Amino acid sequence: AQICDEALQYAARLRELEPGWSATPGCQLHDAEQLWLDPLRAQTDETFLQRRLRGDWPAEVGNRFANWLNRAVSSDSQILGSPEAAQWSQELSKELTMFKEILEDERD
Amino acid sequence: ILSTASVLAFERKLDPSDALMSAGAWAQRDASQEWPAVTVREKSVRGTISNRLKTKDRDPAKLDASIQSPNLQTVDVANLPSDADTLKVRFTLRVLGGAGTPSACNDAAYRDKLLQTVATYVNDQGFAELARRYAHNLANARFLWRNRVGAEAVEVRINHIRQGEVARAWRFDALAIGLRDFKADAELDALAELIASGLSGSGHVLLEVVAFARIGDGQEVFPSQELILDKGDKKGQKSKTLYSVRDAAAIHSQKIGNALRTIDTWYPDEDGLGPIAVEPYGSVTSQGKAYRQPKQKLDFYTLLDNWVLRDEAPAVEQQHYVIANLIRGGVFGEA
Amino acid sequence: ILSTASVLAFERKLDPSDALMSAGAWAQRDASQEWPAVTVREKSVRGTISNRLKTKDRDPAKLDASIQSPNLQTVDVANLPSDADTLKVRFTLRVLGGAGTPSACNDAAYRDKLLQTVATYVNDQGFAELARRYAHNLANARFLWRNRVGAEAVEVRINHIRQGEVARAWRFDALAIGLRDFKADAELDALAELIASGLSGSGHVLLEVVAFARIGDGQEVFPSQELILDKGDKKGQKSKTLYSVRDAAAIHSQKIGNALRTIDTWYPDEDGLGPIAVEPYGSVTSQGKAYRQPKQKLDFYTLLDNWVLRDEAPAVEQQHYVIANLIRGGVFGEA
Amino acid sequence: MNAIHIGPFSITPAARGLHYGGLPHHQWTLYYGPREMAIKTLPDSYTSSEVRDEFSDIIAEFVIDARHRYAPDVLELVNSDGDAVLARVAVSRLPEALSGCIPDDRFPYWLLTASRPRLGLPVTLNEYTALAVELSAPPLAWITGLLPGEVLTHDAEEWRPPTSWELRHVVGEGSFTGVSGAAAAALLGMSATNFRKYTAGDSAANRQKISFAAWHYLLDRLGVKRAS
Amino acid sequence: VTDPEALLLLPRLSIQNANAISSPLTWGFPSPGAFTGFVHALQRRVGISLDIELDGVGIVCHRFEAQISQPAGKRTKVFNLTRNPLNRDGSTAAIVEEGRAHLEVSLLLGVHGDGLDDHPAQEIARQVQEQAGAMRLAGGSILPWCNERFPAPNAELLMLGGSDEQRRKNQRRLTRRLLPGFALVSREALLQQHLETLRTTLPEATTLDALLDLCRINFEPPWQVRDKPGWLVPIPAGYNALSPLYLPGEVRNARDRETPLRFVENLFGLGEWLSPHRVAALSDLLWYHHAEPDKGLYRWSTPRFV
Repeated sequence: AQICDEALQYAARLRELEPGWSATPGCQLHDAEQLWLDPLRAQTDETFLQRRLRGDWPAEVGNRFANWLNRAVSSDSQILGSPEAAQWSQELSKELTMFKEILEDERD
Repeated sequence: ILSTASVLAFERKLDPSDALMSAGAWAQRDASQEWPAVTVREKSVRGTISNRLKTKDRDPAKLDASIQSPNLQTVDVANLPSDADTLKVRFTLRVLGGAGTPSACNDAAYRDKLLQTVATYVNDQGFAELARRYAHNLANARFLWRNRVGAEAVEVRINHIRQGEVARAWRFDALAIGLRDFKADAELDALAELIASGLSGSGHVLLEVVAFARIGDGQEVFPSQELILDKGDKKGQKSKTLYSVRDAAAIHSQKIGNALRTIDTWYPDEDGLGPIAVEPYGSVTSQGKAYRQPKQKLDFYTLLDNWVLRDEAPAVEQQHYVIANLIRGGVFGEA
Repeated sequence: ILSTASVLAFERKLDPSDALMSAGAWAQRDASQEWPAVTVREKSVRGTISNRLKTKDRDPAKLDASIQSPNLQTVDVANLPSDADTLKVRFTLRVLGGAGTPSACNDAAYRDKLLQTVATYVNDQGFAELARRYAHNLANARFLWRNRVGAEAVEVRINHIRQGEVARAWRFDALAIGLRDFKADAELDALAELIASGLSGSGHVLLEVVAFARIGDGQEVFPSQELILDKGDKKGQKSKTLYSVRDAAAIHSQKIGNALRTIDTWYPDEDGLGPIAVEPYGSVTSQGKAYRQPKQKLDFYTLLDNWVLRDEAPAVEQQHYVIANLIRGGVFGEA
Repeated sequence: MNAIHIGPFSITPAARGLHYGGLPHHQWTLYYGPREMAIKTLPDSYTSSEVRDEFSDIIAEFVIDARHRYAPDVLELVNSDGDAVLARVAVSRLPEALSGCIPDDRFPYWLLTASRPRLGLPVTLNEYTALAVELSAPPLAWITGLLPGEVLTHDAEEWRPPTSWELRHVVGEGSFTGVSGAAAAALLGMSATNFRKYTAGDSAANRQKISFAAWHYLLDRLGVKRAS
Repeated sequence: VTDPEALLLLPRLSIQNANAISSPLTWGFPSPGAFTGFVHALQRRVGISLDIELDGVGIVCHRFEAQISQPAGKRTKVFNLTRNPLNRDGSTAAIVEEGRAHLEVSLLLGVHGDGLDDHPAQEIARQVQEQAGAMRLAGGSILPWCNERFPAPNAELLMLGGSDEQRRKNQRRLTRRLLPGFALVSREALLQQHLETLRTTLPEATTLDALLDLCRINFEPPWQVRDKPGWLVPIPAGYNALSPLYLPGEVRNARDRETPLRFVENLFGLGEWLSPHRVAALSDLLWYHHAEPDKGLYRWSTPRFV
C-alpha cells in the first residue's frame, strides 16, 4: 500500500510542475501515462486533450505500474508453486483496484 | 563414471531463411520472379468493449459509458493487391549434419558416449524417417500457418541449388499431402534421400521452398507479428505490427523451423489430433497442454538420459524423437 | 640465481583489425568493393519451455502454466538479403616482430636470458613452423567461426599491402585446406616466409584478408555477439546483441586473432580434436577443459621456466608452443 | 606525528601541515603496502584513535572486498534430485575427478560445484567424507589471496621467505587473522623476542627470515592455509 | 470529543520561522499542541462571532525545511541561530539555542454549530482564513500568499452528507486537495502494544524505551534492519502534572492572574505520518484536546482514528 501511496505522492509533486510539460516535443515521453502525469494540460488545451482524459478515464496506468510492481517480487518457484503467489496476486489486485479507483475520479 | 554434461549446447540443424511474402495471380507462378512484395500497411480500428466482464462491469449505466467511448488502435495489416488472389512465400533451408555433436560441452566422456549413441542410431536406422517427415512438412505449407487455412489451393515448389543453379526441382501439391498423414511418395522419398544426405554429412543441401496459396483477391495474409514497446499515445496505440525486412512483409525463420519440426506423432496421448512440434515436453502453445509430460517419462530429457547413461534404448519412434530434438538444437543441460 | 621476472607483459604480434561483414553474390567476388554491409536487424521470438526442469516445475499444471506464459524476446539477427548468398569478411593483419623482447621486464638479467633463449631458438629454427601454421590459419577461414560449418564453398584472398598497394596476391580454397591438417603448399609456403619476415623483423607485413562463404540466399550469418546489460523490461528483453561498428555487422578482432592462433597440435591429449588455440594452459572454451595442464608439465609457464631459468630446453614442438605464446603475448609473471 | 600500523596498513602523514579553517591540519595517507587507498585531511588535534577511526570504514570495506574476492569455492552435496542441498563444504581445491555433472536417479548422492556450470561426481558418503577431509579450506583462507604464491608453495626450491609486510598480514597488530605477536609466537613455540625479530624488519641486524616449516606450521595453526 | 458537522480546509500556509525544537527530547516538526492551540485561538478570535465552534485539526505538512546545518566530522546536526541585540554595555548577550523551520501545512478544521446554517460556507471559510492570515502557528509568521499565480481559497465541506457515495466523493476530493503531504496521527495503541511486545521480550521496560525502539533503526544479526509499520516519529503527547493546580493569583509572574497555573512536564508519545488516502474519513485526522484536569494529563490526540 505504501508503494502506491508514493506513486500518488509522486503525482502530487507532479502537481507542482509546469502546467504544460506533457505537450513538449519528444520521440518517446510515455504518452500512455501522460494523461495522469500532467492533469493541468486540460487547462492548456481547450479541446485537444481536455476531453481525452474525461472520456478515456485513465485507470489502467497503475496496471503498468503493477507490471513494475511485478518486478518487485522475488523470482522464486516455491512461491509460485504454493499459494503465496495467489495471496500476492490477491493483495496486488486489491491495491491496484484501489489505485485505479483513485485514478478514475481525477476529473472532479 | 558418465554423468550428463552441465552444458550440452547444440547448434540447430535445418536452418531456415526468413520467408519473404509477395503477391500475384495463380498460373503466373512460373513467372513469379519479379512479383511485387507484400507491404505492411497501417489501418485504423475503433472497437466496442467485447471482453468478458468481471461481474462489476456488468452494470447497465457503466457498460453504457463503456460503449460510448470505443477504443482506438492503429493496426498493421498485410493485404494482397486486389489484382492478386495468390500469395507467394519464399525461403531457403540449410541441412547441415553432425546432429549428435554438441557445439558446447563440458564432459568429454559424456560427449563421446553421446556421439557413439548417435552414431549407433545412424548405424541401424539412419536419417530416413525423420527426413521423410521433414520432407512432408516441406511438402505441405505448414509454414503458411493461418495462411493456408482458408486457401482454395496450395502449391509448393522445392528447388535444389548446387552451384548457383538448380539441380533437382520438386513441384508438389500441398492439398494432397495432408497435415496429419505421413504417407509415402516417390518425390517425397527423393526429397527424404536428399535431407538424409544432408543430415548424415554426406553432402551440402540448400533448398529453396516457394509456396503459392490461393486465398483471395485483396484478402488478408498473416505474416509474423512483432513486439510493441507501447511508447505512443492511446488513440494511435499501435496495438499490432507485422514483421518485414526491407518494405516487404515476411515470416520469422523460427516460425518456419517450428513448422518443419511438427513431425512428432509419438507423444503418449492420443494422436488423433495430429502431429505436434519437435520440442522437449511436447509443448504446443495453441493447446496450452504439454504432451510428453515428465511424469509419463516420455519427454526428451528422460529418454536421452536413459539412452546414454543407463543404456536403456527406448522405442524406435522415441529415439527418432530424441534425435529430432538433437536436430532442432537446444540449450540442453543444466538451466 | 636467475629467477623469473615479476612483470613479464608481452605485446601481441599478428594484430587483426575488426572483420567487417558485407553481403553479396557468388562470382561477383572479383568486384566486391561496393557490396552492401550486413546490417544487424531485430526480430521477435516467442518461446515455450525447453530447458531442464529442477524436479519442481515438472508438475503438469505448473508446466502448462509456464507454457501459457511464453518468454517473448527481441533478438538482434544478421541475415543476408534474399538475392545475396555470399558473406564477405575483410580484415587487415599486421605482423610486427620482436616477439622475444617483453614490453615490461623487472629483471634485466632475466630479460637478457630470455632474449638469448629466443635468439638461440631462431638460430636453431626460425619463425618457420609457427609462420606456416599461422599462414594455414590465414588460408582456411577459421576466422569465419559459424559461417563455415554449413558453408558450401569458402574462398580466402590475401593481399600484401606494402605501400598502400598490392605487392603480392594469394587466392586459396578454405575447404580444401582443412582445419585439421598442416600440409605443405607453394603459395602457403610463400605466405609462410612473408609472416616469417614479419615475425623476425626483416620487414613490415600488412595483409588484407577477404573471405567469401557460400552460406545461402537470405541465410543467417553469425557475427560476434556482445554483452547484455539486462536493464529493460522482460517483454523487450534483448537477449542477444550482435557486434557492429557503423551500421554494419562485424566480428571482434580478438576472435579473429584467436582463430588465427588455433595452431597448437602438440598438447598431450590425442589428435581427435585437432589444433587448439595457443593459450597458457591450452584452454578451449567450447570443450570446457584445459589441454596442457600444469600437472602434466606441458603448460607454457613450466616449459618457459625450464627453458630459461635452468636451461632445460624442451622438444622443438614445445619450443614452437612457447614461442607461439610469446607471439600471442600476455601478462606473464606474478601479479 | 608518526605512522599508525594496522596489520599491513600504514597511515602515514604528510610532513607538511596545512591550516584548513583556522585550525592546523595534516594530510593523512592510508597505504596497503605500495598502494594508497584514502588520502584525508585531518586535524593535528586528532588522537591516534580518531585517525584510526577515520580510515576504519575504508579498512573494513577493503577487508570485506578481500573476503568476497578470495573466498574459497563451495562444494554442495545434493540428493538424487539435485535441488535440495544436503551439505555444503568450503574447499581449498576441487577434486580432480570433477567434470560437468547433472544428478540423476542412478546414484543417491551427488557432489557439485557452486558455480553456474556445475562440476561434480557421483559420490558416496564415505567418499564425500574422504574428499571433505582431504580438500576442505581453512576458515581464514582468503588471506592466502593477499599473499604471494611463492610464500605458500610446498616445494623447497621455489619458496621465498616472507617479508615483514606479508608476515604482518597474519601475525600482529591489526592483522587479518586477528591474533597478536604473542599468540602467534605461542602457536609456533618460539619466544616473544625471537618472533619479534621475525616481525620487525628495517636493517638486517636483529632481523631474520622465518624458515619453511615454521612459516607453513604458522599458516596451518592460524587457519590460513593447509588446515583441514 | 464530538463528530464535526463540517470540515474546513485551510490551504497551503507558509509558516516562516516555526519552533523546530518541538520538545525537550525531540526536534523537527512542531508540536500538535501548537496546531490545536492555533485552532482554539482562531475560535477565540473569529469563531465566536461566526456562531461556530472550531475543534479538531488535521495536519498535512506539504513542505518542511529545517534551518539546520551538519558540521564536518559529525553525523549529528546543529541549529542555525539569530544574532540577538547587544546588551546595554555593548557586549554580546548569552545565546539561547533556538531552532527555526519553514513549514507549509494545510489544516482540516472540525466545524460544528448553528452558525453553519446562518452563513454561507465560503463566507465563514473566508472569514476564518483572513483571521488566520494575521496569526502565528508555531512561533512563525504566516505568509499570506501575495502576488503569486493562483491563490487558494478554502473549501468547507459539510460532513452531513445526503448519501454515502456523495460523502465518499467529497472526502476523496478533499483528500485530493491536500495531496503532497502526510497526515500526522497519534499512535497510543501502537506504542502500548509495542511496549507489551518488548515487555514479553524483556521485563521492566518503560514506555520511554518502547518509544525509543520505534524510532531508532535496529540492526539485527543474521545484517538486516528491523522494519517499522510507518514513519513513527516521537511526538510531544501533552503535559503531565508536576505540581498542584495553584490559585490564579498564587503563582508569581504568571501570564495572567485570572488563569490558574500548574507546573507541568512534557508527555512523549508515538506519532505516525501517513499518506492521507489511507484513512476511512478525513475527520479521523483531527487533533483534539483532552484535558482531564483533576489528574494533570493535558493531552492532545487523534480520537476516532481507527
